[PDB]
Amino acid sequence: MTAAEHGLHAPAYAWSHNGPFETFDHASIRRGYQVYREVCAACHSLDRVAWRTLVGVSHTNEEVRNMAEEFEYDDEPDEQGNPKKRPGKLSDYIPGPYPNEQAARAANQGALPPDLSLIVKARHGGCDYIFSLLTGYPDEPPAGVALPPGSNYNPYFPGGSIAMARVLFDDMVEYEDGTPATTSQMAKDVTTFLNWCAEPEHDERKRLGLKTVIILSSLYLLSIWVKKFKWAGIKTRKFVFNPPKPRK
Amino acid sequence: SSLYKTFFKRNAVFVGTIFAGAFVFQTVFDTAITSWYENHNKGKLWKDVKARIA
Amino acid sequence: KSTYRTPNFDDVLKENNDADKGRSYAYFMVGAMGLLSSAGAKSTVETFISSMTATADVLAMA
Amino acid sequence: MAFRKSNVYLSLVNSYIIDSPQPSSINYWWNMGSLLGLCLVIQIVTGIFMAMHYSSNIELAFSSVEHIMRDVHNGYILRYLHANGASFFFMVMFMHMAKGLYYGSYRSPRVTLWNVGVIIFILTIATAFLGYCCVYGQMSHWGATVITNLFSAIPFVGNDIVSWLWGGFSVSNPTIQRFFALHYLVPFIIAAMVIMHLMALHIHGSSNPLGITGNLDRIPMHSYFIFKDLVTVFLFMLILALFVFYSPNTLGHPDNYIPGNPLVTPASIVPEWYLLPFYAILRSIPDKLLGVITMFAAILVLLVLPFTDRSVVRGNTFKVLSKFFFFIFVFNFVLLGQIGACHVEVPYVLMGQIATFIYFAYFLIIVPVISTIENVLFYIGRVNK
Amino acid sequence: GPPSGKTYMGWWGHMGGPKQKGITSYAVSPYAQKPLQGIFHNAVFNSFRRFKSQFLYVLIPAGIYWYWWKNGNEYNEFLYSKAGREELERVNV
Amino acid sequence: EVTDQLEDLREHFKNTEEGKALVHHYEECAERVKIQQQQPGYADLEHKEDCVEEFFHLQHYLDTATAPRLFDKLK
Ligand SMILES: CCCCCCCCCCC(=O)OC[C@H](COP(=O)(O)OC[C@H](O)COP(=O)(O)OC[C@@H](COC(=O)CC)OC(=O)CCC)OC(=O)CCCCCCCC
Ligand SMILES: CCCCCCCCCCCCCCCCCC(=O)OC[C@H](COP(=O)(O)OCCN)OC(=O)CCCCCCCCCCCCC
Ligand code: HEM
Ligand code: HEM
Ligand code: HEM
Ligand SMILES: COc1c(O)c(C)c(C/C=C(\C)CC/C=C(\C)CC/C=C(\C)CC/C=C(\C)CC/C=C(/C)CCC=C(C)C)c(O)c1OC
Ligand SMILES: CCCCCCCCCCCCCCC(=O)OCCCOP(=O)(O)OC[C@@H](O)COP(=O)(O)OCCCOC(C)=O
Ligand SMILES: CCCCCCCCCCCCCCC(=O)O[C@H](COC(=O)CCCCCCCCCCCC)COP(=O)(O)O
Ligand SMILES: CCCCCCCCCCCCCCCCCC(=O)O[C@H](COC(=O)CCCCCC)COP(=O)(O)OCCN
Ligand SMILES: CCCCCCCCCCCCCCCCCC(=O)O[C@H](COC(=O)CCCCCC)COP(=O)(O)OCCN
Ligand SMILES: CCCCCCCCCCCCCC(=O)O[C@H](COC(=O)CCCCCCCCCCC)COP(=O)(O)O
Repeated sequence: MTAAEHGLHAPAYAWSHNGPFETFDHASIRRGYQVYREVCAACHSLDRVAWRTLVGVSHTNEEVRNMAEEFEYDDEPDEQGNPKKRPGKLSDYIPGPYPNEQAARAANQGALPPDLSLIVKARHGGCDYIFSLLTGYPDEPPAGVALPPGSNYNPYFPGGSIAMARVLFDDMVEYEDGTPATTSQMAKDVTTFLNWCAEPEHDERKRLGLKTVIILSSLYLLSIWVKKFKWAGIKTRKFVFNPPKPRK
Repeated sequence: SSLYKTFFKRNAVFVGTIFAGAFVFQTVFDTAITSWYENHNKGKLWKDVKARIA
Repeated sequence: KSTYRTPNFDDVLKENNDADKGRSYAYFMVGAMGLLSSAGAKSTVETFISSMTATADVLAMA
Repeated sequence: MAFRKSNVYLSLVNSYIIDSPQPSSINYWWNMGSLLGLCLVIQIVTGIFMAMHYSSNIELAFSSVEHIMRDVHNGYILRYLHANGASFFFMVMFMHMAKGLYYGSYRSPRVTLWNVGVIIFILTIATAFLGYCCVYGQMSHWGATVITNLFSAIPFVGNDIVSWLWGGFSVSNPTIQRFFALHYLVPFIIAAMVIMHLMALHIHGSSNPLGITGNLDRIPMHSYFIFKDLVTVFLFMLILALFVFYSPNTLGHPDNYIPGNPLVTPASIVPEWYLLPFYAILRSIPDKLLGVITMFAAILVLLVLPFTDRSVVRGNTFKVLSKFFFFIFVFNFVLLGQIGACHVEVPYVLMGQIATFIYFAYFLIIVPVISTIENVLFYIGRVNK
Repeated sequence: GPPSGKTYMGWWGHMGGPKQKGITSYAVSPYAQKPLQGIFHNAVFNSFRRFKSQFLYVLIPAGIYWYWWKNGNEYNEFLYSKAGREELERVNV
Repeated sequence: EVTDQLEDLREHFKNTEEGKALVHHYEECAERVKIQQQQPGYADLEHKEDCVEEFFHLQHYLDTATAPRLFDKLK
């Protein structure tokens, strides 16, 4: 394939959760849900993330019981069988912005926007690509490239032509803790947040690994010793041969 | 020394020291590896982010 | 050479046998491998046994 | 006599894992047999505990795998032990059939051991393909399409086996539901073919890396090779515990987290790594009928190896020329894995045809000619006349 | 029980090797010798001796195949460039 | 007051000795392409030269110098 039809290689950024002993930045997920809600909750579902997983990770218990009571879900019907709605609770999933697939295609010129639950594990590059996609839009595409009407250019998408327009502009959100909301500051924060949504165990998967590599490599140096202990009678055996009397 | 007679002689008290030595190794090594893992990541955990919300 | 003259084992023999010590520098390192394999086979059982317990979304509906 | 020899059940434990006379000079490559026995139990114990949460319908296949990894307690441990402990099945098994090729363990009297080897190797390629198809990702749906469309090239019985496998007209809810109940089964055929694999071994014993008889200096299994097999158990559980906890999605494909959608083809449609060198063989024949046969004869050419090895000494240990050409083959099986993961472009369409010829001229040309030149050079090097 | 065929391995006592005679074997108890007495001078000096013999069979079969792979993976990226499209339109055609 | 952190570095690295030597290649393509795509009979051509290769060279030099230099500036 040509390099254009392959996408540009997303580079190696210095994420705060790379390395084997590091965890997520839980002040960059709380600032990364706010950029999800105020920017890409318009056209991206998050249909695998329950509301209860945000409790204790980046929001308190009352901040999620006042974020799920903004939306409305289908209650069980009443005593006459009419359908009815209820405000949400902690056991429900984050509701997508479109009711079905055809409503999603109709609003974005045919292109179905993918659900962002596992979008960092399902792309070649991980969060180094999801970050560099959002900041990779040139002001004008290179010469000779004929874009179809209604497709934006950025090189990091495989093919060159993407359907999402350039969406992150400077100071479009106002963070709670007083952080300078630039384009790179916002694109780092969702890309940490979408990394959390696809890997909610990443804090505890890396500290169960610290228990296991410490035990199962001090169980391997010990088992080298007990092998060398029990085989010391065989590795230092001595054979002498004096040939017998040939008269027999 | 006389360490052999009390501990390693009877196998009923040798393996009773393995299990009583693994009951202390569970509680201590887990707390020692949790209190290092959060101290290496001081400032990123939710227990610290909840303190910035003043 | 006769069969009553044992060959040179001197490069591997200890300088002092003391069978209360040699059976204690070797039952330590067997007992230490048994200790981590009892703290390591608790976690292997407790991983699979606690997998069958009440899952996360069942506990949310309690 | 002792109770370990007098009981009806313990006499099978005694004669196999306790008093089995192993040759004293076997090196660490003989530990791959005990690793595969451990790595089979991990694919079964973490299969039952993962099939208590798996719904097999096509609408709830991929959504229940995410139910395992997010909702079940230690579900991330159970799945990543199963997806990476299956890549480690095919890496110990590839170093177990390469010990067999190298040390001459296919020759007589152990031909009935090699043949049950190739049967277990077939039922594990089959199991790792059915289980990959139970996750119903975009590489798992579209992998089941390209593999099971190959059976529509069998002459005059083509379309009626494919439409019998699918249970319909394409890969659908009748297919994933039967690819789970079949995939649950076959590891209880492998676990009863391994018992048919230790029986063919126990009548003649293990070989040893010199290729001479081991009946002179035998040592028992217990307290000598129990604790030698315990060195590589704790090493296998250490390189697994880096690929489960610290880098779990390195061996897998990223497209498998896209849900299975039958209306969009992915960019590069490629099965998981270990089935890659059997995919650059299939894809190198520019025909559909011969491509199925050449892929199926890439496993059944392992049976002509006892009858094409013309060397009169057993194993490659004391041979120069047939030790070089072994590693020419081993670093040809690796290249053939890389051509299977590249696109069908020039010059990979020619590399995959030369490196398929070298896979099929090792067993049929290079071995029965080099192991004849070596039999003459051993003779005329000593016999002066 | 029923009999079985001839094998090439028996059991303890009738293993079926040749009759040996005049070969005597001494061994010392492993509680009386130091295990791992020679981890050094074997990890350094003996492990080089094993590597000196069996490396020229694992370098030339990996030097032939890796030079072959790198000379095609570099050739693939030539004809899929702007410079080698005129060579591409005659190879696929 | 504060602008974007990433475009502070790309304009910093498009003025070095290598960044200026690569935007001169992109300006040697995108000037050649423009005087080519104003020629009569341009739309009915078998292939049109684009500057995706020169742009991919420039965009690879920039993002390999701002890959480890960026994330300290982002709070
Ligand atoms: C990726 C998925 C892998 C999953 C499987 C995990 C297990 C992989 C095992 C691979 C293997 O079995 O190779 C064995 C290889 C040949 O063994 P040999 O009998 O010819 O050497 C006698 C040794 O001195 C015994 O020495 P000894 O037994 O006295 O000491 C124990 C030794 C154990 O080492 C190992 O098990 C292999 C790492 O302790 C150490 O020296 C380790 C010190 C850190 O051991 C060697 O010594 C290396 C020689 C070159 C082979 C290169 C292997 C590359 C594949
Ligand atoms: C369907 C058919 C399946 C076929 C399987 C295809 C190959 C799968 C790859 C498995 C790799 C296994 C390598 C071979 C292992 C068995 C051979 C062996 O044991 O090596 C021993 C060899 C010399 O040892 P000796 O026995 O001769 O010592 C006596 C000295 N008097 O020692 C040596 O010479 C060095 C051994 C170095 C091993 C190198 C392994 C390379 C692994 C591939 C790397 C891929 C990434 C580059
Ligand atoms: C912080 C903001 C956003 C993020 C992180 C985000 C994330 C993503 C990601 C990861 C992709 C996948 C690209 C790929 O498949 O390679 C994508 C595609 C898409 N996004 Fe965005 N998005 C955001 C904002 C928006 C908004 C506001 C819209 C509104 C219309 C939108 C519409 C789309 C569409 C239509 C696609 C599909 C494009 C295609 O398939 O070609 N996105 N988005
Ligand atoms: C030799 C034995 C086995 C091998 C090599 C094997 C291999 C695999 C592989 C490669 C996958 C795909 C994982 C992924 O890519 O996500 C898989 C999935 C699966 N396997 Fe196995 N498997 C074996 C035995 C079993 C057994 C005995 C069960 C028993 C129920 C089982 C249950 C499952 C299930 C439920 C899945 C789908 C869920 C998942 O993918 O994690 N497997 N298997
Ligand atoms: C589930 C898979 C397998 C299991 C559990 C298994 C088990 C074993 C065990 C325990 C041994 C004795 C240890 C040793 O000699 O290394 C052995 C030996 C052997 N296996 Fe496997 N095996 C498996 C797959 C295979 C395959 C796929 C092949 C060949 C295609 C094979 C061929 C052999 C041979 C030739 C030997 C004898 C080697 C010798 O004694 O010199 N096995 N097997
Ligand atoms: C030649 O000398 C030998 C040798 O004789 C042997 C045996 C081995 C070892 C090889 C093996 C052991 C391979 C054989 C493998 C099997 C027989 C597989 C057996 C595994 C199973 C049948 C599956 C295990 C299933 C269970 C334990 C059932 C219980 C499981 C569950 C999940 C029940 C859960 C339910 C509740 C209520 C908790 C060697 O390695 C070896 O060389 C040294
Ligand atoms: C180092 C790893 C440690 C891990 C430990 C876990 C594994 C423990 C080992 C368990 C035993 C494994 C081997 C089991 C096996 O192969 O035996 C099956 C019967 C084979 O019998 P035989 O000894 O070949 O015949 C020898 C005979 O004397 C005994 O034959 P008979 O008993 O009659 O056969 C029964 C077969 C029944 O089949 C049918 C058709 O009914
Ligand atoms: C079916 C699964 C097949 C997997 C293959 C496993 C091969 C290795 C098994 C080793 C068993 C060890 C028993 C040794 C023994 O009984 O000797 C006993 C005592 O040995 C010991 O106490 C060793 C300390 C305990 C080690 C515990 C290891 C547990 C890790 C198991 C990991 C694999 C499941 C007799 O030893 P002796 O004859 O020298 O006196
Ligand atoms: C995967 C299996 C495939 C076939 C392979 C068979 C290998 C089986 C290995 C099993 C090892 C563990 C068996 C230990 C049992 C020894 C006790 C025994 O035999 O004593 C038996 C009694 O056994 C029982 O009561 C229950 C046996 C159930 C075993 C269920 C696992 C009595 O022994 P005895 O021979 O002295 O009989 C005297 C008669 N009055
Ligand atoms: C838990 C145990 C489960 C039960 C296992 C034991 C009971 C199994 C019964 C199996 C009966 C059917 C087997 C018949 C095959 C006999 C042919 C044979 O042994 O020839 C073998 C070769 O076998 C093979 O190549 C593949 C056998 C795989 C079997 C797969 C089912 C050659 O036999 P042999 O070495 O005696 O040759 C003498 C030379 N004239
Ligand atoms: C029964 C098949 C299981 C084989 C597991 C081999 C794979 C190695 C990775 C295991 C990780 C899962 C355990 C874990 O997460 O624990 C982690 C700790 O790591 C360990 O202890 C690993 C020690 C493994 C010892 C192996 C002995 C096996 C005996 C089996 C007897 C039934 C987490 O423990 P925790 O939940 O914090 O108590």
